[PDB]
Amino acid sequence: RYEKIISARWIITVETDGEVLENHAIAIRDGKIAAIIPAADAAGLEADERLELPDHVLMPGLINLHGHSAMSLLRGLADDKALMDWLTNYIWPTEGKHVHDDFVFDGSLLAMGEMIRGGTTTINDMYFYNAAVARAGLASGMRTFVGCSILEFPTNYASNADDYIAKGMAERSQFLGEDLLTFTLAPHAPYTVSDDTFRKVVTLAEQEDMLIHCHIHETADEVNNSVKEHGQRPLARLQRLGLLSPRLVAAHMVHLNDAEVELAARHGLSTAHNPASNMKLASGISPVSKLMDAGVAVGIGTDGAASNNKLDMLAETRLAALLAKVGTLDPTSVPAAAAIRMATLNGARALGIADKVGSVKVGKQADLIALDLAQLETAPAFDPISHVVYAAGREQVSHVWVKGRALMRERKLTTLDESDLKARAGDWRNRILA
Amino acid sequence: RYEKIISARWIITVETDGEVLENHAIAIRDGKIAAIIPAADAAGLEADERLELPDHVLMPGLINLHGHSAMSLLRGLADDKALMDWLTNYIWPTEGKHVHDDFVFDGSLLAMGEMIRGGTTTINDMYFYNAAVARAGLASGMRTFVGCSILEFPTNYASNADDYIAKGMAERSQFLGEDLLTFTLAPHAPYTVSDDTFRKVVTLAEQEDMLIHCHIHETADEVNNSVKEHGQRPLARLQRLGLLSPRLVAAHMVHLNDAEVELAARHGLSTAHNPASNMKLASGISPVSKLMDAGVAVGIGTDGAASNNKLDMLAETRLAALLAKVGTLDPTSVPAAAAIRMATLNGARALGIADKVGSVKVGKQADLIALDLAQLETAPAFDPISHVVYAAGREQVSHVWVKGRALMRERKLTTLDESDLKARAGDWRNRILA
Ligand SMILES: O=c1[nH]cnc2c1ncn2[C@@H]1O[C@H](CO)[C@@H](O)[C@H]1O
Ligand SMILES: O=c1[nH]cnc2c1ncn2[C@@H]1O[C@H](CO)[C@@H](O)[C@H]1O
Ligand SMILES: O=c1[nH]cnc2c1ncn2[C@@H]1O[C@H](CO)[C@@H](O)[C@H]1O
Ligand SMILES: O=c1[nH]cnc2c1ncn2[C@@H]1O[C@H](CO)[C@@H](O)[C@H]1O
Ligand SMILES: [Cl-]
Ligand SMILES: [Cl-]
Repeated sequence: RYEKIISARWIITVETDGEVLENHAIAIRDGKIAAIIPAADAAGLEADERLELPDHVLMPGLINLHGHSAMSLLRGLADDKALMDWLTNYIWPTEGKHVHDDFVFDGSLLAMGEMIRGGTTTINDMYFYNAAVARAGLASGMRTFVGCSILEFPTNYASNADDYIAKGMAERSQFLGEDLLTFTLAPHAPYTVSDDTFRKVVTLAEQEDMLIHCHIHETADEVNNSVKEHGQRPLARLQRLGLLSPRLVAAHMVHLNDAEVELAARHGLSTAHNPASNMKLASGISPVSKLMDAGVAVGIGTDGAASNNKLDMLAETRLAALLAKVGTLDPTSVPAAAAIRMATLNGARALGIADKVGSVKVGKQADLIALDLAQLETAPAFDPISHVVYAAGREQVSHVWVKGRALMRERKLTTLDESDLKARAGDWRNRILA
Repeated sequence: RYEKIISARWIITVETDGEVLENHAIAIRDGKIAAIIPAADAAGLEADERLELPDHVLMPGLINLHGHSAMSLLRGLADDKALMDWLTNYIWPTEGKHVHDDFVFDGSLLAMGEMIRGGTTTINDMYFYNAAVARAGLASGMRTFVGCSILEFPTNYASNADDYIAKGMAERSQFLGEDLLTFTLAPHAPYTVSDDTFRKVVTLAEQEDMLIHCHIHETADEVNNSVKEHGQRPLARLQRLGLLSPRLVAAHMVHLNDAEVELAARHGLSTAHNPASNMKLASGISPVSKLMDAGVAVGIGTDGAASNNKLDMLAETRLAALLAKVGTLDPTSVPAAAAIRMATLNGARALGIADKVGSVKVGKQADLIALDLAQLETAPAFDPISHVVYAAGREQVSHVWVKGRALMRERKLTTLDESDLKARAGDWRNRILA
């Protein structure tokens, strides 16, 4: 028997741009999409649960390809600074004061509540105290990628690059065989990681078959300083070190010349486009249309809540579409169908799981969300693809499933206690202002 | 006796950047802010109504300085086109088919429901069938500026420029002595209005003491074509015609050289910055920091729902702050306090009513909104100014007052029927797709 049959007014499949099924239903078995049928054929089938969603659009869950989830606890603490000043003089000192297992667990949980509330099903995270992020991920039920940050300087978490690596690998070993939990290696950035450390990461990632998650080409200063310090721009350096390959998720990728776009395409890396953070830190505009035209998977992330300051993937996807048009002065850059692809299927491609999630397709896992379009904000309900990108908001997501399992139903969180999340945030407000 | 005393956790006054009152209350009498006192002193005072808003921020209502409200009915019908193509081949033909009194009334009402829901208290509108916009404005209770559009070409509404003017003035005469309703003259744009029509508008606006509301310098094509057709860029032409003065609200103002920034400052015009529409139509980035540094009142508008596609002033204000930083590559451009000023006090300045609304100040009219910050999206609650701009969403506005009168309470609309609005939208969906 089917576990669930969910019928909706619209289904955006993301299998082909523009494809929207009307009055169809999704049958779910063993956590996967087992059938996609006219809703009329669905009552004749048996199911453990049945759900009718009139005036709702069903679509793949949104994939946040770049977050620092625990930074939810620092929301609004460090505005109006460019990247290096922001890290050096505000973020790193605050992180030195407050970041331990407790912070990371509490902050990750808070972030996950906010993400589920806005229709995010997968988070590609990157932080410290990775066992705490993993624990939070198993608790929330989100599809979770835990990025083990690697730096050269000592922190409360680890004393040197080898220690970040050893601790990440030790923590990874405590969460083996978890279908929805995946550890990655996350060397922080070209300007905080040495050639030797990058080589160790390449070797380890290859041996253990892990993704590499790294902030790359975020600022002009990073790129220009790299030439001075390493003799070439960061991408060329990383190519020399062996880092560019399909396992690499390159966050930001704001400052690129045309040769670097082709380099990315040839090595089959993916990028995470984080428009709010790129604007807020005054980093610049990633040439996402050029990357996508070259065949590169460009997903979308939010970055952390201290440089956004939302974890809202619908808002982030709209912003990607708007910024692409203003940056190219071409109104046909990133149409709504492409933006949805960025927020879903391209994220899955980046994470090496596009055969598993990212579209509404029989055989794929049921990572799905439903948006209630019967609100003034999305009225009249003409084209749901257009509305999802340009009009709908995080507040309209009504239901969230990961592998067929409900994480939210009629905006009630089913795996996390929303009151508990608010209380942890209030605790941290007191502790940080202390 | 006070009509209302509203106590809140935070009050953002907008009287000085950064000023936030904690645990204070606003006493309202005769539609105006009569006192701002510590909340402890408030129970000792008598009031017809008392309201406690723990974890809420109270602030001035948001002022949408540029809308085409009835276009709510066209939401998502015309994406991925640049301005002239969009108007010529999509918008104007659709407007020729569907726009009459009924469309404008229904569409304005729908827009007003969405605007109130997101904390907008004043709308500077610009459309056709102005008596219908006026009627909708009196119904909703919003502070409403009705912009009587003037074009040269015949439409269902009017046959020539003189007819747009005569009809607007006739309709204005039916709504005299309304405190919350103000008619303006709205010549459409430099490229749709002749020198003779502009002169008639200058003369009429002076005689009747009316504001002038006009789309100016929206695109590079407009500015370059003006030189060919009129011998000078549009602002210089309008200066020659007498249009630049404090009564002018110049919408868009995207393509400006430094001489035009100073011209604007010298004539004391204001601009409406409409970032989503400027990005979506691929028009460009208005140099709002330069204008503001020169002393020009720069407010924020949404434009119409077919080029946004939201009427969300919180989202529009965040976008203004983000776009300013990425466009100048200066993270200190448009800090959150300045963005709030743009969305409130600068709108009031533009509309010539900054002595009346736009800040929380004794003697001013009680155009106020309350946002519930006790949500995951704005947790932890550190600085409410930062959160309002970078984290809070339209869904968190709980209460709206215009002149002390509640237009929304705990997200229930008090002057409009939300079900009726949804039904009109559904009616129009059917009629437009027919
Ligand atoms: O946009 C960013 N660029 C570079 N570093 C960042 C950004 N956001 C957060 N972090 C920092 O990266 C570390 C986790 O890998 C943390 O120190 C976090 O504060
Ligand atoms: O555009 C794509 N379509 C399908 N799969 C893709 C695409 N790009 C990368 N992959 C990757 O190919 C493998 C088999 O599906 C998976 O690793 C998937 O992520
Ligand atoms: O961003 C814009 N620029 C120019 N015209 C516009 C824009 N948005 C809507 N209209 C058009 O202006 C008229 C009302 O004055 C309407 O025809 C409307 O469709
Ligand atoms: O920065 C300002 N502060 C106060 N009033 C202003 C400002 N700019 C323009 N006005 C205008 O001056 C008159 C008296 O207050 C009003 O017309 C108001 O809108
Ligand atoms: Cl080195
Ligand atoms: Cl002329």
